[PDB]
Amino acid sequence: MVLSEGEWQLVLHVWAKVEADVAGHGQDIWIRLFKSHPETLEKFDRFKHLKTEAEMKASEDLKKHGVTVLTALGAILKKKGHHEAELKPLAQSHATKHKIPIKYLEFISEAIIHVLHSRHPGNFGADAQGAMNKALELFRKDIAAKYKELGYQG
Ligand code: HEM
Repeated sequence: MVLSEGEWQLVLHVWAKVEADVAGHGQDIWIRLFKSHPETLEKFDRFKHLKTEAEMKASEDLKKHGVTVLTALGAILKKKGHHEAELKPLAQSHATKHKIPIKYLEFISEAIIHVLHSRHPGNFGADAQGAMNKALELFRKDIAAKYKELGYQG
């Protein structure tokens, strides 16, 4: 797929608000994911033991990890499609070490969209959401392709 410059602009416009509080957005997203699709929490030997939302909120480790994830994703979005180098190390670890199915990347995509919709209604109307969804689909398609080359696909 290819986004237009206008679609990238909508994406990087909301993302700039997200970057006002990276750790707080990281928290909401992971907590949204873990509550909605609890099976995803099983992938983290680090976080598996967390029983409640209150425990998740209070985990300093989880908050650091959310900042690591959103900074990696932010660096990809700012490439505006030219993200091949960034994608390589991320595809290799998630396919080969962590073993994360494309399905789970769809689930977190959903969690990111939910959280931007709640926090940023003014900057996340239908068009901006359409553009963010396009950007994350692009991300998933390219990652899926890399999975396949690395011998995991799926
Ligand atoms: C927007 C999508 C994602 C991004 C950009 C991302 C990024 C990262 C980064 C940058 C790291 C640290 C370096 C590395 O191991 O590659 C990491 C580690 C990890 N990621 Fe992700 N990730 C994403 C989605 C997911 C999902 C959906 C799962 C599982 C449901 C997953 C599970 C893990 C695991 C298990 C680790 C290791 C955590 C640890 O013990 O430190 N990732 N991820």
